[PDB]
Formats: sequence, C-alpha cells, structure tokens
Amino acid sequence: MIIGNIEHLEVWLPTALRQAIEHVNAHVTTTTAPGKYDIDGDRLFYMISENMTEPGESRSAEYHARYLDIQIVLQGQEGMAFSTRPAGTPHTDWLADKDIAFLPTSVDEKTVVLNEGDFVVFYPGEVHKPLCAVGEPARVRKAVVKMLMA
Amino acid sequence: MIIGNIEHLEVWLPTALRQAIEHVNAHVTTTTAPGKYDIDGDRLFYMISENMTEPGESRSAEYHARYLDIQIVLQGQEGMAFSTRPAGTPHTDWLADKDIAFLPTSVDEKTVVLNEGDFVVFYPGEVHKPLCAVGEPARVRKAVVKMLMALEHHHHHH
Ligand SMILES: [Zn+2]
Ligand SMILES: [Zn+2]
Repeated sequence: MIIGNIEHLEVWLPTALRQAIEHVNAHVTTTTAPGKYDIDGDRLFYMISENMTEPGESRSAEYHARYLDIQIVLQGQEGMAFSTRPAGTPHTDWLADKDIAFLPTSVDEKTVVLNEGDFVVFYPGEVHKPLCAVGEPARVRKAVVKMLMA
Repeated sequence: MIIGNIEHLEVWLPTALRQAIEHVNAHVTTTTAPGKYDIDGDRLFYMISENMTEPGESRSAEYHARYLDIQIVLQGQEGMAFSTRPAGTPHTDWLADKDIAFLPTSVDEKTVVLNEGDFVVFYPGEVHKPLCAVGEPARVRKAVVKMLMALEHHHHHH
C-alpha cells in the first residue's frame, strides 16, 4: 500500500495515480455531491462519499481483484485499517460481478489515522477497511479513485 | 511511503525494491551480526541492527536526499513514525555530505506499528522516525536497505 498527501504529490507516486489525484484536486469542491465522476472510461473514475465512521470491529475488511483504490480524505479524520499479508477466506465473494470480496478482520490488522488531504493506495489483493472510527464516530467526506489494473 | 511484508512481494512493488528484499531474505539469517553489508557497493547496501525502541516524543525525525530506505523488521515490534507532508525546517542539514537532515516532530506525525516481516519504504524527502516504542521499550532487530535513486527521485527543497 502507499501513503501520501494530495497537496504534495511526488515523483515516487506512479504517474497515472498522480494524474488521477490532480484531476480530483482540480474538479472536486466542497459542494460536489456524493456520486460517481468520470476521468477515463472504466479505466479511471472516482466516487465522492460522506459517511459516519464506525468502530472498526463492526465492519468487514475488503479487497478487489481488478481495480486499485486511491482513498483520499477530503474532510474529517478517518481510521484506515489494512493488512500487509494476502487476504484470508472471504465470507462474501463478489469479485466476478462487482470486483469486491468481504472478509473478517485479520489477526495482523494495522490502522493508520488519515487527516484532510492524506491518501492511501491499495492495489488489487491488498486488504483494507476504511471509515474506522477514531474515538467517537464522526463524518468523513472522501474521494475514492478507482483505476483498472492491466 | 510504501508498506508491505517481506514474505509477500507482490506485482505492485517496484522491481528494484523486490530484488533488494529478495537479497536480504536470501542472505540474512537470524544470527547475522549487526553491521553494513554491501549488495552493489554504495549504490545498494543494507545495515543490520539491534536497538532498543524509545518513545517518539521530543525525538527527531529525518529525511534523505539521495538514498531510498527499505526498513524491515526482522524480529520484534517497532513503532514507525512518519509525515505525509514535505519536510519542515531542520535543526541540522547534512544532506550534501551525509545524505541526512534532522528535524523536530511535525504537527501531523503518524505512526504505524510494524511486526516481524513488515517493511516500509521511504523515498528521498519522505520524513520518518524509526524505532518508536510501542508500550514498553523493547529490542527490535532490523535490516535497513539503502538504495541510490536516479535524479528524478532526489529530494527537492521546493
Ligand atoms: Zn476498496
Ligand atoms: Zn532513513
């Protein structure tokens, strides 16, 4: 996984990901409604969302098979949980239809706290659990970039 | 910065990083003594160390201008502190001669807990503070790979 901040994109970020984040930076405002927004067909697009965080123990983790995720905090504070090891057995496998599988929290799960402008990149297979509460549940507004891997 | 685990080197990890970790995996035992071990002279080498963790507060972060770091936990549990933002003002700038600048903790400092086999990658300019205590101070055995980067990846002041 990769961690960075959207106001400070460096050459070490793969160029296609840098360009996607710059697209989000150039087009998203605080008034952009929740929904799906275009960049490059099914190869690159992004979703705006706003949700309450919740205790990490109350959500399943997820992974994808075809799409990379860029998770960008626009407003708020988000606990991002993840594993550095391959996914365990999912309780839900919708990879063919929806490119997502859900599975229970791993023994090795880590958490990083993300503030405004921070982003994380998860490549296919990387287990992640967004929107974990940091203290009391609270609203987080985010962009999630999806990029189709070759 | 990149986070992964040395037992699961995936297609998304840059090839040169994968090959360096593969070398560490094939040449470091649990007995390998602390010291400096060259893979390709000063273009690519690693340090084996056994240090005690310390609380991160009031200790200095650092960054480099030319070397990328791969920090690998071989044994133990390490708090890895870091910043997602460019470096602020250092108290000491030894970048040109020693490839390191030291600076006080940033307001935005984050920490991730690393266990056996976990690794993090810091490109030049990425601010980091290794060896932070997780609970009580404890010993951590590590490999730190130093890899000379091409011009495009060098640190920039602005
Ligand atoms: Zn996802
Ligand atoms: Zn370093």
